[PDB]
Amino acid sequence: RFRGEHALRRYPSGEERCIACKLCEAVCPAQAITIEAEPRADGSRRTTRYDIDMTKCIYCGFCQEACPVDAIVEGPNFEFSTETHEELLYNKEKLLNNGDKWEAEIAANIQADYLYR
Amino acid sequence: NLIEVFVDGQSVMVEPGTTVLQACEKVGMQIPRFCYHERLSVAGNCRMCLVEIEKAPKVVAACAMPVMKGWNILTNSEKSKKAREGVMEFLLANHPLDCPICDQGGECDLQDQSMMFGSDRSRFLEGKRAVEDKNIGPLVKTIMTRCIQCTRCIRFASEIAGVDDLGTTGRGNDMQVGTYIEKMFMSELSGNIIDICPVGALTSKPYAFTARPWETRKTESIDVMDAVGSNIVVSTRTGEVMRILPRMHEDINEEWISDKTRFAYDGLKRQRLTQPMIRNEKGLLTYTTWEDALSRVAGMLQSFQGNDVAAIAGGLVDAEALVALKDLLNRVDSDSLCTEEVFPTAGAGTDLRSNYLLNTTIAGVEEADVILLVGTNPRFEAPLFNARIRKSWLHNDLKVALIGSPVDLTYRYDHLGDSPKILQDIASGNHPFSQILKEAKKPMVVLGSSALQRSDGTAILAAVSNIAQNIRLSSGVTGDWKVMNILHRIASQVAALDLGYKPGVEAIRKNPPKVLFLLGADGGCITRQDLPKDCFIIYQGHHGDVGAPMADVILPGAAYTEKSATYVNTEGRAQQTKVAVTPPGLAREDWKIIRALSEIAGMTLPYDTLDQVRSRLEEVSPNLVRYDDVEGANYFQQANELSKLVNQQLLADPLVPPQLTIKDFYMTDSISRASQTMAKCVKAVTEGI
Amino acid sequence: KVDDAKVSPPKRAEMKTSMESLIHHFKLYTEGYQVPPGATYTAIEAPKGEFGVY
Amino acid sequence: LGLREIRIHLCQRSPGSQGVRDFIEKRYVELKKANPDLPILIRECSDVQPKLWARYAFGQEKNVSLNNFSADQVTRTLENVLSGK
Amino acid sequence: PTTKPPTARKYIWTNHKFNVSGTPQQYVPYSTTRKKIQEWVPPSTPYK
Amino acid sequence: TSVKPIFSRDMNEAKRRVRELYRAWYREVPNTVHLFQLDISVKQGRDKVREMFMKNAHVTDPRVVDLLVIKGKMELEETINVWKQRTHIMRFFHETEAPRPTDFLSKFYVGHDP
Amino acid sequence: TRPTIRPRNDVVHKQLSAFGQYVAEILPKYVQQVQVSCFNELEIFIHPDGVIPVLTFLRDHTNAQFKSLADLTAVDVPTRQNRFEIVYNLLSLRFNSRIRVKTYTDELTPIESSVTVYKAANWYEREIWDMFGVFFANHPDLRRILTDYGFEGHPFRKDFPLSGYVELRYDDEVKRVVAEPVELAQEFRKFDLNSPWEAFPAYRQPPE
Amino acid sequence: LIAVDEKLDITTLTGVPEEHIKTRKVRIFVPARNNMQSGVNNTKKWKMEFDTRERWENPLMGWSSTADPLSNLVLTFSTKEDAVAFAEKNGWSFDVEERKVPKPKSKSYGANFSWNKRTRVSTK
Amino acid sequence: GVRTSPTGEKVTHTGQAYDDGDYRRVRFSDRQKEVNENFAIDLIAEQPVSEVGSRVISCDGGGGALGHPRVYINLDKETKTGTCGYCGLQFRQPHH
Ligand code: SF4
Ligand code: SF4
Ligand code: SF4
Ligand code: SF4
Ligand code: FES
Ligand SMILES: [Mg+2]
Ligand SMILES: [Zn+2]
Repeated sequence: RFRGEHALRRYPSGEERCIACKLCEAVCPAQAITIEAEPRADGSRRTTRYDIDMTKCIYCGFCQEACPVDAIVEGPNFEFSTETHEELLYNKEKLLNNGDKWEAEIAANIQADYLYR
Repeated sequence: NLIEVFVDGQSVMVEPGTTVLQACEKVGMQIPRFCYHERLSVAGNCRMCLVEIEKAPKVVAACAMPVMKGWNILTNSEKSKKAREGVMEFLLANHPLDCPICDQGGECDLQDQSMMFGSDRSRFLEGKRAVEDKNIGPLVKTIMTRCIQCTRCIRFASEIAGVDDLGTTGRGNDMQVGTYIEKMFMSELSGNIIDICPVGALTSKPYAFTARPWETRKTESIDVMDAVGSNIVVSTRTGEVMRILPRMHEDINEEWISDKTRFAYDGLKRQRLTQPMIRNEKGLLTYTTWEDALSRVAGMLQSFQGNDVAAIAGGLVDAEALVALKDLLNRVDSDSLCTEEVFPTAGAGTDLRSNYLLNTTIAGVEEADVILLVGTNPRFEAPLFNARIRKSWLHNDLKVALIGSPVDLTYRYDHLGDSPKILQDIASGNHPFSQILKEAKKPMVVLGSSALQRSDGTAILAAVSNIAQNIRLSSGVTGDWKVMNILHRIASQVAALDLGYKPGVEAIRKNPPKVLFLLGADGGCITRQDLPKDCFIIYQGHHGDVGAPMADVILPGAAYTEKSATYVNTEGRAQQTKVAVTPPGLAREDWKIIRALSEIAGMTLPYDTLDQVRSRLEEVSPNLVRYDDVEGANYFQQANELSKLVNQQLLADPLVPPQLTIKDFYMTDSISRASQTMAKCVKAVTEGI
Repeated sequence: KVDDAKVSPPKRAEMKTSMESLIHHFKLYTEGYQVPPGATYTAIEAPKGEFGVY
Repeated sequence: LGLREIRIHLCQRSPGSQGVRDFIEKRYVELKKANPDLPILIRECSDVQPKLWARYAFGQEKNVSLNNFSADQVTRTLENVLSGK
Repeated sequence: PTTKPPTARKYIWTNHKFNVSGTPQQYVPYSTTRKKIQEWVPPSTPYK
Repeated sequence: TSVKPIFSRDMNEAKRRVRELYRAWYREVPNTVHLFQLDISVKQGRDKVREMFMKNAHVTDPRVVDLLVIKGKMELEETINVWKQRTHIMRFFHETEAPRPTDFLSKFYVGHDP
Repeated sequence: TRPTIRPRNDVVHKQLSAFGQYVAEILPKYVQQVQVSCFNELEIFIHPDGVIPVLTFLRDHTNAQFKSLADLTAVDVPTRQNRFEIVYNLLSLRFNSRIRVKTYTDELTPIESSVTVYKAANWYEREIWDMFGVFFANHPDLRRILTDYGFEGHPFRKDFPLSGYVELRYDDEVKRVVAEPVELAQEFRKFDLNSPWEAFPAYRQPPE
Repeated sequence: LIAVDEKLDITTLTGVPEEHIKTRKVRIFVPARNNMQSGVNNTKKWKMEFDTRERWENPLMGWSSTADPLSNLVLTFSTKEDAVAFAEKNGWSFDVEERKVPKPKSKSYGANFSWNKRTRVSTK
Repeated sequence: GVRTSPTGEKVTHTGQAYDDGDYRRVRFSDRQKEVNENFAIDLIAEQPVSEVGSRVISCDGGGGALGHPRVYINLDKETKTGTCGYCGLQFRQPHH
């Protein structure tokens, strides 16, 4: 159940889970999520901008409660301190990289804890 | 007389024929509903408005049940609550789990009324129904698995838009809404099915997936694509225009807007003028500074004077900019102030407003008995005016007759010829329609402003004034009913004519100017072949279409979504658009640009703020600062007496409107031409499919 | 949690299966629940003394 | 010296504009017939006194209050402007 | 992980990375959205 | 109508309280410049005191004047007790804000502000 | 049973109603209204100048020993002529009860300080003054308690912006923290959440 | 009690900056019904809001910036008179919009089946 | 499927790439641009099309409660595949 660094997940096919529904942006207490979306070249409802200000985030885990597709998660990583402030303003590429790096552990934790949810 | 009914024991005095839903509305209770719209007919098929009467063992449909004397309506009773819960259970039983991927999102009536009047749990343990998605054009996106079969789109299409291309095919649970064939539902009032559809079955295709309702900020402005002046709400998000929605005004707009109004906001993001531009030694337009551009313009303005200075106003200009430019040109004794839209100056001219206004207001069509349209296609010139005419036609058996080209209006009309010779005949009394007008209790004559663009606009105006005079003499002299009307198609026309601009560009043609201020003038009426050699041209505007390519100096301005501005619609009502976003780049407000130019040139204008500019507008014409007022004086007698003096011969040409088809509707002004959605609409209506 | 999906969210499985549950999840996490008008002062015995909310 | 336009602001209901209304009703057409090229714009006020604006060359404007005037007095004030005296 | 290996996906990183802050591999933010408003390109052919 | 007087029943008593507060603020500027080690002159401090007193010169309500002198007394006692720092005393002077243009042409060049 | 519905206590409702009538009879000069909310909370609305008499009565009377002041706060309602609403929450240890007393005032009208009745009123009224602008007449030491020194305006008023008007940073030229007009890198995104459908009919207001 | 006859003015006490007192025009209005829904519960109270000011794009992250303190400030009033009094005592300029209410309409189900009138519907 | 702009800068899956004359490219000097190499559009196009012999199918994304909300797709139009719009998965009926 630990809430550490955030990540954006994918389906086993590699497709992004996020459908740009902005429920996480709505529920975020700290207004730390910024989302902008448009139809993709194949007509999918997908995000073009997904930002999380990790200096504004209060690590409350409401975004992964409010996500209907398990896209945004708060992963197990907690050792991600940086040397400049700007490095803590994640964007979609950074969050997808986090998801790709931590997917195994994220999947294992969600499998372990999804029956309590 | 009024009868007495009771809502939850509280007495209400209601006219006979009032329904249970309307009585509850009168005491302030809004009964839940899906299929009921107050602008459409009564269907009574969703069964969501069922309420209990005090002694009735059976629930009644509140939307279709007239109240009887001494009825007690139990709006919060156990029977009503259980009825609502059951109906909502059926609806959500077959609905799909598409809320996160649904544009209806936080503005869905199924969601809100499920949270308010439904159960919080589901008993449906079966499979759901999946419905094939139809295709009805590039504007409306159909995801018909979310349809709740309320038949609002069918009723709206038929009754309001006069298009019977929507219906229900099949029966039972497998009943579907659509066309049954691959036909596009293209009409000037097509987005209103997006508005009235309670669910996400019909959604805007340009707006698809871009935003959510809670994010958007709402700015209440007015529409500038035509001269109806429809009230709209601009939905913005982080300083960006996201959507245009209708705003209710039962005397103008009446909850609907046209497709050009709704879907041409995409043109505000393309071909935009963002920085001042001058011409280098090679003659190519290059970016510069405000100070540099204004210094060049002021140098020329100080160099010349007299009728060597002209200004041409376009169709999207506001009263503040118009009066600022008028003052600036009057400071140099110049007067070649004109609009790119012709009105007959022979006779009364623009001296009396009840000579170019729509004297019988938009809401006044609902009282007329006979209406005669002259040389116009109101379906494309003013879609809400034509919607009002169709509504009056349907609900009052109004007789509509059209002189001229047989366009396809959404209602049956009596066609009269194609030539102004019929107009001559009716005034004489030979035509049978003369007898019809004479015996009509409330006649109306509407002359389209496009017909005045002909070489014989004065003759047509004199003929229709003669017809109105004949109506007035034979019928009742007394009364506040007004017969003579003129329907405009340009947003800035009435404001310019009030301020004192000379209609048409005949003055510029007669005396070619050394300096020409094109204020939003993208109509191409005057070009450099008309102008003298080495003429200096200043184009002030927000889109680069025509004047910007031909200009020597380019000054970026603001759009109606970006400035707080005053526009006068075709019936003489004044309205103000509020600021939604700010002008892009270095673009400024138009009156501020003119004021800065005057200050640089040394003839500083006596206003520095918007309130002071509005005060100057009040000095020139107070009706421009009286906003919601539409009441004005009638000077038809003087106008007719002055028109009788000078008469010319009507041209022997048929009265053909500029717009005969919906593509001609789609491509009208600078913003519409810059829009890509309007290009898609033109492609769809031209090449089909 | 209270078995009232108009106040407390449904389970993830119910949200991904039921239409009412998906609607209520959406509405609770975007708008929230409306509380009937009124003012209350409730206090508890927090470890530092009486902790109250008005 | 060189007049460029005339504007008459008369309220539609107020008793103070009664004389100006009579001038427009019966004497305007002759005035417009003698001065075909002169812009004589008649507009409407709300609750202020009636006024007559005369715009000369180079944007010089003079306002004359017409409040509680008679129809002939409005004619005389208007003929003073056109004449120059 | 030797006893219970994790589920393998084609998109999961093959090589792990430590914290790259203070190095030329550090994360630099940017806007991932395109330009909202297009300005007007004047003609390249001279007039008059 | 018959409103409750906070401290003063008439504008003359309010003017008296304003004069007393002005004397108090005037006599404290040397001590403030000395204690806070400000780099301004005593004349500059007194000019700032006069300017701050003078931007409320349009007030004609004895209750608003009473509230203004109450707040002035509170912020005088914050200065005397050295509760404020040099930061706040110098915040009275806006030494870091750029000169905002005040003419129409300069505002037009700078941006969209009225 | 009804597992998800909060049970009610009619005995406590009756006791609170009886005591409200008792107080309203004893103090006719100031008590304007008495209410008992359905979760058993007694509320007494008084004229603003009966603060000291009513509070002293509720503290010293034998049948109302409200010796403890749980809280003291204000509510800002701009639509009212007297926008500010002073709220006193009292606790009776002898009778194991709690009461609420409500008063109204505006910007320019003082409220008598109750530090002579309760000593907690000192800091409570300092906070009310600091955050709302309400002046308390005979207060031993009335000054700001929570805001920064020299802070202008009262932040808890409804018409005060959420982020205020000024913000602080360190300026190297002057070697001190400076106050400059507020300017946000990302502006607070305001959400419109209210549903257009009525939730609670029991609170429906007359159409008027 | 003292008697003073003045218009209430609390600008000197509110602590607002002079530019945000003098250059601001608020809009007193009743919100228009959201055309996407049929509910009318958000059209009950009057709103007071300020004029829109400039928003630009942040060079880093491209977020939306602002320098206007009163951008998100919206006040709710029960009456036009209350809203106007509040604006007057706080010294802002104001523009008032009269409330628009839907006019009563004559609805008849039996009109769908008229013998000789055009109200007869071609489909249900 | 990453792509390189004419200025040498990688193009993200949203098409973002700074212009040649844009000053904001200075932030990447002596540093790098964070771009994710895997493109979801390419991967989901690489996914094959499932064929089922029923007019209506249901997709929950795989995993049950660990997928997306279950939706039903109508496979009646023979000129196109039915796409689950949560996960972008294509389904079809056996033709011929
Ligand atoms: S953990 Fe909480 S504060 Fe952080 S992004 Fe998620 S919802 Fe926002
Ligand atoms: S809640 Fe989940 S699916 Fe919705 S926008 Fe946020 S991350 Fe994307
Ligand atoms: S129409 Fe409404 S209830 Fe149905 S999926 Fe869309 S938002 Fe949800
Ligand atoms: S498409 Fe929409 S408006 Fe038409 S019947 Fe279905 S739910 Fe009603
Ligand atoms: S609203 Fe009455 S049955 Fe549909
Ligand atoms: Mg819809
Ligand atoms: Zn799927």
